[PDB]
Amino acid sequence: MKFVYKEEHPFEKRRSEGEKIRKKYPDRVPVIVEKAPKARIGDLDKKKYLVPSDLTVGQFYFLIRKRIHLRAEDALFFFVNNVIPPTSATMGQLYQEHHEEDFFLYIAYSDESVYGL
Ligand code: NI
Repeated sequence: MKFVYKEEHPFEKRRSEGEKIRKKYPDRVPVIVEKAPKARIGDLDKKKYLVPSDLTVGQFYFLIRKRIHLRAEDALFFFVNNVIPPTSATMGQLYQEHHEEDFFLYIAYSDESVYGL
């Protein structure tokens, strides 16, 4: 999916920020989270997060659900390179496998699970 953040910040600047954050705070992972445009749910308040590497995907799901006022009963899916990661993965593992070359991890969220964004 295209991210508004990538459209509005040039690569070299994103990179410079990502590198710096990872050098300075090696136990944090910088993430950009955006809603798939057609998804008919709540938009996100904050798009940039610096999370603990040992935070789980399930925990981050709980945080984002709670920011957009969704309960366990509402569909919400995270997509990273079009893969929906397991709740047991840590954000640090996700970052290591799937960070972009600007040193940020990109998560797209939607209410549909089957199709790539
Ligand atoms: Ni609120």
